[PDB]
Amino acid sequence: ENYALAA
Amino acid sequence: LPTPHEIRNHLDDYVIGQEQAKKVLAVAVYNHYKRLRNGDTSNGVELGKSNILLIGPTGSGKTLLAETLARLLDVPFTMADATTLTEAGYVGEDVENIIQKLLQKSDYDVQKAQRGIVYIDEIDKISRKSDNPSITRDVSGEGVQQALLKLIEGTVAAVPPQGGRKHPQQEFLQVDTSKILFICGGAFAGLDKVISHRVETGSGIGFGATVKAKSDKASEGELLAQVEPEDLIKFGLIPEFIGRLPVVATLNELSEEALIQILKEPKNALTKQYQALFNLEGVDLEFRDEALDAIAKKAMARKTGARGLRSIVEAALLDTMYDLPSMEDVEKVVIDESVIDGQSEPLLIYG
Amino acid sequence: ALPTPHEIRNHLDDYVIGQEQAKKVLAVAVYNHYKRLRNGDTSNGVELGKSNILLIGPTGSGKTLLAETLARLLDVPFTMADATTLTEAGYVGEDVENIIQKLLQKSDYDVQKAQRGIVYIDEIDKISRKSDNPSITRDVSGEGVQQALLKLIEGTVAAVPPQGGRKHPQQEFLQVDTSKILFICGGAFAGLDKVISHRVETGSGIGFGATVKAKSDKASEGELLAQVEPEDLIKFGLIPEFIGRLPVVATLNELSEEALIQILKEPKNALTKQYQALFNLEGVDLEFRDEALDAIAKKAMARKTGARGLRSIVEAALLDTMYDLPSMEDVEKVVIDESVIDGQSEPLLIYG
Amino acid sequence: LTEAGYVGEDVENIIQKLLQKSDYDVQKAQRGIVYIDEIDKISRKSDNPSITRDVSGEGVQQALLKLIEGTVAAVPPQGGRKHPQQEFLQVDTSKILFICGGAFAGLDKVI
Amino acid sequence: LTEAGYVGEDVENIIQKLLQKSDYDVQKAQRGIVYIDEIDKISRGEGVQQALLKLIEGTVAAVPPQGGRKHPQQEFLQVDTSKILFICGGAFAGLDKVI
Amino acid sequence: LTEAGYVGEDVENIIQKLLQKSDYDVQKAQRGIVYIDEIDKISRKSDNPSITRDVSGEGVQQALLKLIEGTVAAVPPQGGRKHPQQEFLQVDTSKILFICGGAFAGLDKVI
Amino acid sequence: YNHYKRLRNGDTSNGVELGKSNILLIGPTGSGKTLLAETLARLLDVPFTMADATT
Ligand SMILES: Nc1ncnc2c1ncn2[C@@H]1O[C@H](COP(=O)(O)OP(=O)(O)OP(O)(O)=S)[C@@H](O)[C@H]1O
Ligand SMILES: Nc1ncnc2c1ncn2[C@@H]1O[C@H](COP(=O)(O)OP(=O)(O)OP(O)(O)=S)[C@@H](O)[C@H]1O
Ligand SMILES: Nc1ncnc2c1ncn2[C@@H]1O[C@H](COP(=O)(O)OP(=O)(O)OP(O)(O)=S)[C@@H](O)[C@H]1O
Ligand SMILES: [Mg+2]
Ligand SMILES: [Mg+2]
Ligand SMILES: [Mg+2]
Ligand SMILES: [Mg+2]
Repeated sequence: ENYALAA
Repeated sequence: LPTPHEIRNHLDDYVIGQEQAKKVLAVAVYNHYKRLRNGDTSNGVELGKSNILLIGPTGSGKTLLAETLARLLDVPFTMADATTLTEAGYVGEDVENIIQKLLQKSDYDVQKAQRGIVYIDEIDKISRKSDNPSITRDVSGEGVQQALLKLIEGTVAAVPPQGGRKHPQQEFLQVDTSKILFICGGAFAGLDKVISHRVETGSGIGFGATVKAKSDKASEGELLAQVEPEDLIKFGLIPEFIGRLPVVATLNELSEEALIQILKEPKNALTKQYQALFNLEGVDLEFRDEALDAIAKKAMARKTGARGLRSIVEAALLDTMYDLPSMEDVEKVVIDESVIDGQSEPLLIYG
Repeated sequence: ALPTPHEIRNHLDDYVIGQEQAKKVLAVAVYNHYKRLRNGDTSNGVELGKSNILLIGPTGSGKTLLAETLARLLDVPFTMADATTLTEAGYVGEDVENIIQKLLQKSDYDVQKAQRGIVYIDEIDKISRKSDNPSITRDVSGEGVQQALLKLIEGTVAAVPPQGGRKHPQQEFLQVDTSKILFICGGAFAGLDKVISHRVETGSGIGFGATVKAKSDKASEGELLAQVEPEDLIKFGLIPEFIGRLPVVATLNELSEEALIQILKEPKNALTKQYQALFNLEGVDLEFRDEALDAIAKKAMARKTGARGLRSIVEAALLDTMYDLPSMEDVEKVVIDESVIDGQSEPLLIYG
Repeated sequence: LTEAGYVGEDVENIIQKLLQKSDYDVQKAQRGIVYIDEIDKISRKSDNPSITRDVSGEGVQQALLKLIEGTVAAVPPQGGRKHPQQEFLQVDTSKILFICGGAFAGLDKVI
Repeated sequence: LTEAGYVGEDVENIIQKLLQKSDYDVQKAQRGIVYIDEIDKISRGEGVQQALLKLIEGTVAAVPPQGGRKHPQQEFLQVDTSKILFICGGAFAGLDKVI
Repeated sequence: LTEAGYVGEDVENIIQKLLQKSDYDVQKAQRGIVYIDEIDKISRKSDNPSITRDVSGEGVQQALLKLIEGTVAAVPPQGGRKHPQQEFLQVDTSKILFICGGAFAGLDKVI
Repeated sequence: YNHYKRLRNGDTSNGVELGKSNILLIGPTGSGKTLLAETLARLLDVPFTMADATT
């Protein structure tokens, strides 16, 4: 349950 | 079903000083609904989709017109924000969520959702920008515009079936966006500069030449009507995006007459708020007619819209509010025109 | 009963010195905020809208200190946030909504209690653009934060994880409104005085008619900032949309020499008291003469770092004494004269 | 170090390093000493384009302000990168001492 | 596209826009029509023209398939621009005097 | 192509295109050939010394030197730019052949 | 050679910490700078890496 990508 | 006169009448009850914009919104909304009823329209010609684009300065009724419209109409209405939106697969948000929220408002009635409205505020914030070396990637921008564009052009959208549990049975009901109405708004700050260059050729130098002063600068008020798609593209929008929004409702800056009405005519007007504030404090507040005119002149100068009014009133009553609780036996407070300018301080009845 | 603004200002006066206008604004807002909190039902057809505050002042004026003092006296939840850490949605830095989460913690996750809360966003001038122009690149740590804060200030529903995002996939995120939350955005706008001068100090040419002040008659930042208007802020880098949400603009004056002398001794946690306590636990008594305090104020004013300058002047004067004082024995009192600040003399010592 | 939201290391990472020394004992780290070397490498370029952002030099100074003065800073346990939807260890830098250093080049000319 | 920064991504985006309309069909997309506007403005942006002509001459472009959070390099669809017809438009006001 | 640190473009993109032609088979790319066009544009023609910076010209030649000579090159997976991300595969250009072609204008006058 | 000597006395039982002295090679083109490094890597047991400062 990893988090979404962040720029 | 609703008539434009009815729409404008309901809007006028809550909005002040946007006669032309209200007309455009009413006409566009009515025509859009008439288009949905007569899908075939007994003709080979297909009517262009009328999606409104609201352009106006701060504190002019953009975010208010949308809310008032929702109150009147019965169809679903969702108020999104472009700032939250981001490119797909990022932490911020997704564009598909808009339809999801729309269905929740419509009780998951796909038939009703396809007939709903959608208001996107702060659309100017997703304007295209030049690449930054330090930033990893520019997600809140062009990418979001393309997602909204594919949503506006008309495409099926998959919505989970109420999110019953981890596994929702993968129903992924399809929602069509071809019949949905979009109202994209935002104060395109800096657009007046782009428009000015395009339509202003400067001034001459001779005797016969017409010299133009700063008062003739032709600022955003009366300068946003001349806007063309080329100016928006320079601001950062996509050309195809503009073509999807033919209707361009422009909101002019609020005049002193409109501001004075806002001070007293609304049910939750600024003057009524302070009166209630004083009333629960055992005091009665009275605003003179001259004072309201002075407040509007100061607020207009600030170029902050109707929100400026609170700044002027707060400053005038700052000292009074600070020492009114300590003062005893005071039943009424009167604000004269001088109080707004600061030369005098507000008469207090000690009866 | 309800605390009146006079009572609130007195508690602020104990720790703050000289900021009368700013103290009034905060006192009035807190009183109005409590009035709204009590009259939550509002049995009338009127919605009492909030007025956000914007604190502007030089360094060492008392902005952050005012917020800290306020927290001590605030029954409702109060949190202090830094705008530097915030970033626009979708970026590595942070999410603006985190402030509300920080606020809920203060209220033990009582949404109804948090909604009626106060927030102080410090360093608000550091999320500003460089010019009036919209932008040239994505200003994540800048206008992007301002664009994100608009909805937070005006009023909206923000999502918040109650305990942990990883405990459950959705975790039934809490929805908390902000239409009633009060915001106090405080920043030390640097270069704003220059902007106002260009708009106010006209006729700055070269001829006879032109006025040249030679940095003597020139109005200081404290006097100039008093004439601040939103248009000046737009040029500094703020968004028009962001100022309208902050109608109340309270300004803090530059600290004069007399105010600095008061700061040294009168406040509860005054600088002199701190050094006296440091020596007191060491077995020594520290005495400051009145002449010394006047000298320290003049030196600190030159630094143009606010009241923080005082610490530099005092620490430098007591550096030699603090270094060799523990080695010394039988020393019970230390006296600082006016000459000690200049450096010509050595602080007098008492043995016994 | 760099300003928040950019690819470079954040300013809160300093506290993370401090936690390593204290076996992740926040109470023990809040009373620590910190030495920030090469503090002269973060300086405003006076003669530079107005419309730009000095994330490396000015942003770092802006970010360190609340840290030096004292604030409840968010500290990722590992500290590699900051993620908004991530658990953070709140640390207070009001008692931490900072000793900045750096060979200022060209200061003698300014003086 | 006159910015002249990461032109490869910007020109590639054009192809990506076509695929969305093409329903992510490489065969149908390769038959598409591309219209470029205001081609006169870039003239004086030599780098912009150089990037464009490579796209006009024909090249293979990598477009992410059906969006997605993260996808491997190989998964990217390979479309050829040699088979795509490109139309360049624009008004050349000064050109009349030149003739 | 631009000097590293500038937003225009980087010199590693070349190898990226080469990988695409080899189906991302590194061992098959190292044995490849690369044609670099418009090399004369990089030449300092109207140099006007670059005390501020030289990005489109001398800054590109300096970068290519090791690429041509042969060194491991960090290549992003696909259509990405360099960043702290560690999702980079190393490619060796020691055996790659380079054919730099340019329509040098005014060289005849120099000769 | 000195690098190897410092590695042998990992413990360094003395009140002395040996500090490294870095090298700066200056020379014209086609002189042997890069070549010297490559040759060194052939006979270097300790990890040797080559970096390009332009990137
Ligand atoms: N025409 C109007 N009639 C009545 N109240 C108005 C009008 N225009 C502005 N107001 C007042 O201003 C408030 C905000 O108006 P908005 O329509 O939100 O302005 P805005 O265009 O949304 O500003 P932003 O920040 O650019 S979204 C309303 O709640 C009213 O109190
Ligand atoms: N009016 C004041 N009364 C008492 N102490 C003060 C006053 N102004 C400054 N100080 C002292 O200066 C310290 C810092 O004051 P702050 O208000 O935090 O400065 P500032 O306004 O935050 O400037 P910043 O944070 O760089 S924007 C306080 O902790 C006090 O010790
Ligand atoms: N002293 C030398 N002995 C043997 N071969 C040499 C010598 N100097 C140069 N060479 C040859 O020249 C080639 C390049 O030498 P390098 O040392 O790489 O040049 P350089 O010192 O790197 O100059 P740069 O890197 O272009 S500034 C080598 O591969 C050898 O073939
Ligand atoms: Mg709005
Ligand atoms: Mg502060
Ligand atoms: Mg060629
Ligand atoms: Mg070499």
